[PDB]
Amino acid sequence: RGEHALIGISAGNSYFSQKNTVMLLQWAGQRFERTDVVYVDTHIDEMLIADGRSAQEAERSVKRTLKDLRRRLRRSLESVGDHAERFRVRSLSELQETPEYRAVRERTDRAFEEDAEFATACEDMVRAVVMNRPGDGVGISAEHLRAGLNYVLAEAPLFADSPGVFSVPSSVLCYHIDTPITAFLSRREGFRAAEGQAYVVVRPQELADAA
Repeated sequence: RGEHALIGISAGNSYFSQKNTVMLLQWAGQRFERTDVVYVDTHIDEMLIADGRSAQEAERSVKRTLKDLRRRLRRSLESVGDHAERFRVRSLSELQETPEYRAVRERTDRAFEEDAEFATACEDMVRAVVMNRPGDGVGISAEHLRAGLNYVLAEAPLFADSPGVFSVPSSVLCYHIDTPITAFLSRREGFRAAEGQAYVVVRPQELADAA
């Protein structure tokens, strides 16, 4: 009955096992006319470099991480299967090529420079991304924050304006608790995401509860 859902899958987010992916896909497949699945493949290497890996190590790591993500996502779509084409699944890097994304990104970039609330909110999200990053790093530096900012600004068109990114009248961003987007969503209040933009918390036991 709903118009559009977005399921964003970060290489970090350990919620996205095959089991959890399948249930979420099924849940969305039942509730939404269209669903985009976007896996975030961009800017990860910069964070590994912040942590102190060489460029070559970081590109090797990212490649591997993304291979694992894609294989698992392919397995998840198989497990739903006989209408997997019901989902449009793209990398963020592919999405970034589209005019739809670019037009929105113009707007979010500008908002970040020009709107104090939005910038603080993004920055809070940056800290959540950093503080929750893969691997054995503990300390933050200016380089982590820069990496995180690049990462978060790339995502921002999707969390600010999915209607415009995906060309739909309304879009529900599905998120899990304790993820970096929840740091953006909690930041102090009169700013508004695009009309039609919504954010729906998905709790695995409520999924299983409904299915």
